[PDB]
Amino acid sequence: SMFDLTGRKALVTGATGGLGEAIARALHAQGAIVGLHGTREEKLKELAAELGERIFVFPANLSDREAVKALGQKAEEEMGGVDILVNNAGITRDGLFVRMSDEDWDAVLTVNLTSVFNLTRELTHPMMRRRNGRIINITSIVGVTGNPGQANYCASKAGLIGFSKSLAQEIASRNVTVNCIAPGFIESAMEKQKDAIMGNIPMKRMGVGADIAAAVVYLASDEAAYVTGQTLHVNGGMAMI
Amino acid sequence: SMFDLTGRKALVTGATGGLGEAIARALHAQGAIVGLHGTRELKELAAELGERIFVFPANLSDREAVKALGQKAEEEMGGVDILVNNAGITRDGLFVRMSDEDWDAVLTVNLTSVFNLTRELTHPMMRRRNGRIINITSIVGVTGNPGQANYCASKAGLIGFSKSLAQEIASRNVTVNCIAPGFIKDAIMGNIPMKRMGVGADIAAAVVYLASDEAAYVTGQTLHVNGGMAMI
Amino acid sequence: SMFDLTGRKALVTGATGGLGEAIARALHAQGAIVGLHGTREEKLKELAAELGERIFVFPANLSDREAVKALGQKAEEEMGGVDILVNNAGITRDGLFVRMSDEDWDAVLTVNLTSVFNLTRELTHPMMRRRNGRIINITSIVGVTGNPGQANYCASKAGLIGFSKSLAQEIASRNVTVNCIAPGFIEEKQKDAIMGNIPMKRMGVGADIAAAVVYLASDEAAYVTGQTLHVNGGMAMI
Amino acid sequence: SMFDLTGRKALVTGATGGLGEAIARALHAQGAIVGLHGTREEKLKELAAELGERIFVFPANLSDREAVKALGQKAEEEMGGVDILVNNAGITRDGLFVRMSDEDWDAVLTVNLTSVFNLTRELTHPMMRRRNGRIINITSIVGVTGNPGQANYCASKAGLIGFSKSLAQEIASRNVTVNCIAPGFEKQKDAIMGNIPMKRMGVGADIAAAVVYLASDEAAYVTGQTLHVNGGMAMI
Repeated sequence: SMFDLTGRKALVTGATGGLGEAIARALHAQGAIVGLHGTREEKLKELAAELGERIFVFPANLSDREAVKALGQKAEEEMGGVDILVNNAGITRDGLFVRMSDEDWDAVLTVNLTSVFNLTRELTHPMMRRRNGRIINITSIVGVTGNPGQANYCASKAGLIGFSKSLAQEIASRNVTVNCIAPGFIESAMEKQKDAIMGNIPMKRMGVGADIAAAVVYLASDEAAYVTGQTLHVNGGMAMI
Repeated sequence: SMFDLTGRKALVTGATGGLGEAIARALHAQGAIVGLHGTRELKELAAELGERIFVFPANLSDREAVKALGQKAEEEMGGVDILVNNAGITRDGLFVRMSDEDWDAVLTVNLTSVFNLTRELTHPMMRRRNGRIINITSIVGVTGNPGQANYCASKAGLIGFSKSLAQEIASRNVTVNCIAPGFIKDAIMGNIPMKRMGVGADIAAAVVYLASDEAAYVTGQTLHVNGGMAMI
Repeated sequence: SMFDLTGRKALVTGATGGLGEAIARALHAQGAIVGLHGTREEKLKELAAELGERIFVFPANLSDREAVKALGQKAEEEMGGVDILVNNAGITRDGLFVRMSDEDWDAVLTVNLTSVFNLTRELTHPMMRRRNGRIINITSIVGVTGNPGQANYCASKAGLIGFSKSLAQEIASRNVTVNCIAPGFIEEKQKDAIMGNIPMKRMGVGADIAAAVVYLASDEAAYVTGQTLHVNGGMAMI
Repeated sequence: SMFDLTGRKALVTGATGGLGEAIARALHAQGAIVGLHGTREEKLKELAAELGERIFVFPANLSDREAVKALGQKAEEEMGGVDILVNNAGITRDGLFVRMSDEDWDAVLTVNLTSVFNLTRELTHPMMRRRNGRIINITSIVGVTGNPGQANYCASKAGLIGFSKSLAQEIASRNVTVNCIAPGFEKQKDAIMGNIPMKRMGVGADIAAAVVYLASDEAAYVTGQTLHVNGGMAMI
């Protein structure tokens, strides 16, 4: 049946977060074997035990290049081949540019971009070897439009898209796809503040985690074998590309 | 269970060949009741899929026939939930040599019949608080392409039209979204990183995605399904 | 000097309107011979008389295909060949889609999209033979973003970008570029909702568009084709 | 004369390479006081000696965070306020993704992106205080289209646009614009060619004019954009 993912192996980073949890759940529901990454192991084994079978758990700190490298090799080995890498984990250090410290720029780049670079590198050669794979990168509406307060975040998320494009071209012949999803504003750790944003969402409501989760399922499906290099916007029409 | 359209009523224009037919098949496979538009007897496709099918011939060049088309499908299906604007033509050739007819014609089908048909179905979808409009544009609407000044206009305008309508009817839970097929000769293969032509099923799948309840929060967008030929 | 336009011949459509006159003045001041299109010929003469030397007057109703063809021909012959075409005139028939008329769609389509086609068709061949030319199309922010109550306008301004892209690819080799400019909002509940979305917090003036025309029309922009220049206060960032 | 820059103070990074030089020339021919950054000092003093006066020379190693900051401080002080910053210098560490080392990523991001962060952070506040500024970032078509062999570069160049959009939104009301130019541009040099409608390579002056346009008073209503100068290779 359509969009089936039975037997497919997925690794989802930031899998205890709002979106990562939701994505993990959806992959599982479609029959995937799901590896869940997180910073805290306790929160992870908790999502595990709740989903039942076909779950692996991989704690690691994404700041830490060497743990990211290990995260890759672990997943690939325990899972017996990762078919689906979802790069969802990502941090913020918001503030005005003219007050923005090196440490706030660095941390965001090294997490949102370079840990994506190293994890993806651990898993792409294997995927290519197998002639099958999906690399799905959670960017943000903000990487396309820009946003005040987030010079670092927007850079990291626009860059994520252009990394995605370059890789996609390079590995398309080997039946491995790479695509981005761009969430608008989604219910999470987050009234005037809120009203200003809602006035630009034509659909006049916030997003939910299922909205991103289902876009992941779509892109990871066989049926999406011919989509690579693209950015799928999920945002109630907040920005229309 | 995921991406289930059982009981939802969909109209696909240009359902007789190529993408329309593949789109219609996937809609059918997912439970939808599928109204089949085409220019010519179509009765064959109807007979292949059997149950949950309607047949609506019309000439899309005839604004009157497009109005009736929409009034008829709305009426006989008990309300269209999914409109797929698929049908479209080309009158290719260099800009210098391009007839007023070749311009007029392409715009009349690819743009204005879409204006008209959609206008027929939008209010009813609004009043039901539910609706999908999915428009098949083209890679060439975004990239431009020689020999196709008229086509590219129509396809580019199709996107533009969709965004604006997307903003108006969002609060009534009707989405509107484009799908940009790629190519669907080794000059063409050269520029496709995936080194294959697309097939109908690749576009039909994207239709189902966008048409699904799970895409309620997607609107105003263009989904490129193109082997990586142009990356936006 | 740079961005010098002396010796060049321009036709500007809707030259009497806000963007058109600004566009005309800036081309003129940069040395160009400008042909002013409009519908109300008496408004053309007023502009001419103010501007003096290096001016032609070409009244024409752009809703009239025949007149659009004749307009091209007359500008081509009388000006001694047109070097720069600025497709600027364009109408609105605003309103909610579900209320929109057959005539409300077709009239925007035929002015904003097909008269551009015919006019441009009239002058490209000449520019191709001379192996030098500039087609410059005034699109709009909303053609890229979309905007409610403007499904017809948005279709026409997105299509015009698509129009330009295809044409740009055809004639690039014969040194005629074709580009679009996308103005944002240009010169009290409606107003300041718009203003709330412009980070620069001011409206745009005709001179902001006029400068982008001069930039694209210049020899210095020979390697620019098929593009869209946004001049919008940072309202939309492409 | 339209697009006059007389008295405006500009700082150009990578001013010895092809693009940087043409940019420097065009700013200086349009009346601007131009400070020339470059890795190699010999070529700077050469180019500085060639153009009249209204030239300052500041060598710096952009891989060195502290030298980046010192470049900014020195250009702000020695020219008594920079008006126009052209972030042009960038590097490549090309190679297939699957063989790309930690350093080939790291070196590409530190220069093309994070040294741009620093430099720009050194000068924007001063610009905002003076109610006037131009930030002009040289990105690349590849940042938009993507390109095999250039995963690191594509990331940095894409990142560069995103950063520009964000900073542009923050400071627009202060009359400082921030914009990107995207240039396009063995003999499978002929494969690139066929894909260019204009059937021609980019030269420096094509990019140099786009900079003068964006640096002008006339481009004051333009902020947060990417100007493609690529002969139709990609049409956005």
